[PDB]
Amino acid sequence: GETLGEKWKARLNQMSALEFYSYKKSGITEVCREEARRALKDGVATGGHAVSRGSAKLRWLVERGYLQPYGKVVDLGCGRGGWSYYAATIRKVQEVRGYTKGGPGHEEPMLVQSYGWNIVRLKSGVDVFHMAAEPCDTLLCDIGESSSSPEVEETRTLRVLSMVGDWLEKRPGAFCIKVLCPYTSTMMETMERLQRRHGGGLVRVPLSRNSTHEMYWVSGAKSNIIKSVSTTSQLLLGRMDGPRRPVKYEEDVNLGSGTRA
Ligand SMILES: C[S@@+](CC[C@H](N)C(=O)[O-])C[C@H]1O[C@@H](n2cnc3c(N)ncnc32)[C@H](O)[C@@H]1O
Repeated sequence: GETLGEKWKARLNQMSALEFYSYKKSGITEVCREEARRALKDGVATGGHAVSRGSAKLRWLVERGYLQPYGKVVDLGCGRGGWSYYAATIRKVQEVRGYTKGGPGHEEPMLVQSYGWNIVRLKSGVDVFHMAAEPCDTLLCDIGESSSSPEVEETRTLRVLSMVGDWLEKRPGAFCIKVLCPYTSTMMETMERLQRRHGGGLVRVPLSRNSTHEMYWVSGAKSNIIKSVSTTSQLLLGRMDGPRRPVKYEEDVNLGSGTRA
């Protein structure tokens, strides 16, 4: 039958514009980047500003031990490079290689001089679905385009997991993989089978908007799949019910500046 997340998705799609706008950010955490945007647009590269919202996302996981990056970091779907630049500041990290689609209507890699920028190399014009897996120590992937269709979201997620599968054959010790749609029955079953092989678990990052059920498959988690997904689904459902809570604003990550080693 219908899962809680599938219930959540249907209710989400049935919302008026007003109810949706009121819900999307109710009680969530958010980093304010109006300062970062301005400096970056002005061409400031040494201010320690993150290139995107994603640095704070990855930081939330790493700070809590859900992820311990090290060695060669591969960042699939790196966009502007928020995850790559953050990882560059982590001690045991020696190399960062990001790959992203780029092109019209898609984020291009950004060049800044935040701490450890010298071990970072970002590559645009790359379809990771066409890229052969390589050796890596830490595997990051943040691919998963949202959609109103639960069918599309499900299919898109399982295609990413199929693609990530080949990279996981190389046994990275650490990983962080975005799972756009983890709430269907098939998806929970799939993740369980992936867990008993590769380990890790699903984690909800509070910086995510309420309008998405995205969770992150991280090597440092050890929780039950169904229980973790169900808990998140209930939270998102609960927030649809009143009251509208304000956004918990935090200050964005600062990544310092200068070269490493
Ligand atoms: C949600 S963004 C995450 C960016 C990054 N995590 C950050 O902190 O800035 C995902 C990125 O993956 C890229 N992407 C989506 N599909 C891709 C594909 N098939 N191959 C390469 N990149 C892809 C998109 O262009 C998008 O910029």
